Amino acid sequence: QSSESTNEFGIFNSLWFSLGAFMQQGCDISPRSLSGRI
Amino acid sequence: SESTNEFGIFNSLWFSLGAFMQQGCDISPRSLSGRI
Repeated sequence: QSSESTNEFGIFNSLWFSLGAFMQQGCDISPRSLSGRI
Repeated sequence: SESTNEFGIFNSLWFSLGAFMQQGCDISPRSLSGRI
């Protein structure tokens, strides 16, 4: 499905983007949708 | 060119947001004046 594989943020990836944000490193993934960027 | 740049307004507000909070953004400018 292209609709539910559009983003790569899984629940395990979302824990990882939040971890690098708190430890002040840059993860390779970055939010794209507007409410995802909020 | 115009289609090569990924910078819309909705990307440009996001690049200046990640630059200010120092997290770093995935996109980066490629033109000379974009890097200024």
